[PDB]
Amino acid sequence: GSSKNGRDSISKRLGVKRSGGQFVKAGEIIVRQRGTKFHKGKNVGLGRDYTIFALSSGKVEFKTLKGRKYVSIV
Amino acid sequence: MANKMKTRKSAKKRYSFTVNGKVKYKKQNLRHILTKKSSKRKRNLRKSGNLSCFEVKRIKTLLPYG
Amino acid sequence: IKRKLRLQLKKARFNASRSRSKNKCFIKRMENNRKIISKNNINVQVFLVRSLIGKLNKKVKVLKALGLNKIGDKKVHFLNESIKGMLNETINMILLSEVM
Amino acid sequence: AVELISLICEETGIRNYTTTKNRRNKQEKLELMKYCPKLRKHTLHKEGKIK
RNA sequence: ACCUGCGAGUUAUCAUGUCUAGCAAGAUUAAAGCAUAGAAGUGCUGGAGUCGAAGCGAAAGCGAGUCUUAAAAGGGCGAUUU
RNA sequence: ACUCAGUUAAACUCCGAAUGCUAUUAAAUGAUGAAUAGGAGUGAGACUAUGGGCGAUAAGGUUCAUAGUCGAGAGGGAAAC
RNA sequence: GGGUAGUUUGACUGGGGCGGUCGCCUCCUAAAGAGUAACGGAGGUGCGCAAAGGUUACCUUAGAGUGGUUGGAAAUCACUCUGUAAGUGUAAAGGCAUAAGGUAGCUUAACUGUAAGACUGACAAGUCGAACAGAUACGAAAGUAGGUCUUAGUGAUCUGGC
Repeated sequence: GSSKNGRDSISKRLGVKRSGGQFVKAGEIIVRQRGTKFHKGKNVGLGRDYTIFALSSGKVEFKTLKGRKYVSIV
Repeated sequence: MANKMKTRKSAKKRYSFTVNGKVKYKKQNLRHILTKKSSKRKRNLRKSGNLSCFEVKRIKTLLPYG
Repeated sequence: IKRKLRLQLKKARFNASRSRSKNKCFIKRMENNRKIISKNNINVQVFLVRSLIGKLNKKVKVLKALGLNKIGDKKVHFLNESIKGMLNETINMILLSEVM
Repeated sequence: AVELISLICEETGIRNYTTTKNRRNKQEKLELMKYCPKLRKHTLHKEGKIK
């Protein structure tokens, strides 16, 4: 009577790639995620798989509004 | 001349040398079933690439003359 | 006698065989060190009195950042927030005297 | 029940595109306005065989 | 078993790196010949060939540019600073 | 089903640390960083102090995470170890 | 055609064998970056869709209570409370009120040549990507559109065919 299961996928390495306050240049990846765990603010864009990336050079910042987190470049 | 080091022909037919060290090669996965692969993927697979610097020493051993 | 129990017992006896006089000396040293650290902007002389062998990696890195590599190491430092934090991390392995 | 079809430029006959289509669902003759790179212009492409 | 002898990274060529010696945008001869000697030498003769001096592109071909392309429009591989 | 009071949950979370991780600045510590070129060896770990899973909150058991030690470390102590 | 000859018939495995398993995706184990084992504990998968795609415009369930021919606890409709628990082709998770939910019109960007700058990573690979040129689709226009809300639906090289 062997084990009926034991099966796991490859870890996808999600999470925040640039920390709030760090300096990024155009096109950087900031967050990798499934779904808008973090939403888009000023000067960032959202990829087809909800990746957060920087449209211009600046400093990352996270804000909170009504309990939702927004990423921006300032 | 009794013992000239033989080149590895199957490697010669796939590797190329640039002037200052790098190795040029043709990317894989653009030889076969292609309908499902996205257009931008195929376009990137068409253009040739350079190998990582970690294989260059072994390749230089494989191609003693080229 | 069962090996599990005798190993536990031997370890417990070694641990419990510490001398209260030595503990009191250590307590006195700790009190002195905390009193000195509580000051602000003085030149303090730091002696290293406990070895680096076997200690935590983080603490070895802190001590090498203070400049002490051996027991008997002497270094004078100016107490600001950075040095105060390092001294607090490694308070149990140092002896602080004050440079009048 | 899904076959690989090829979309053919009407006015050149080049097999510009390939796609998937489900047989036994329409059995029609799918037409698609696709861009024909030979002409630098969009045009009509019709379903056709691959091999 | 003890003791004493014997008992294992060598040679020949190619690739590549470093050191030493020499020349230098050039460097170098291989086979082989002649002369003297009898002294399996070493002084000449011998430049056929190889490696640099331009690379890029599958190739044609073009060239400090070349290819991918209508595009030096952006890049890939180069370089003007060997 | 509803109200009051009191409880369980690694695959429940209306809330949420302490540490750790990341960025900047000022001190502090002096070849510990990085790149290129040449040359390896290793790809059997073990134990202890913690956080775990499996086992039977059994095993000097098996398999992960942090740190140390042995490994490759003499000396002193834990009777030998 | 075992008359005879040359060979193959795997590995992981709490010894081996038997049994079971081998790709990929979702969650926990996993100790609040990432990563992190097991024959640890639970599921799905080798597709479907010419719309279930793109664009524009317009809209919101489920449940509780109440009143109505079939109609009952429950089918359809009205209202109150509730405010996403409903629903997102397909497993689960993360997300989705500006709805990514639903309806309708038009339509094929389910494009070509490309790409600054990155994540993940031994390598080979994989993924995001502003913006540029040509040709469009939709909208008055700004803009969006390089398939499917995202995360599985897949296979190198060699050889051969069109």
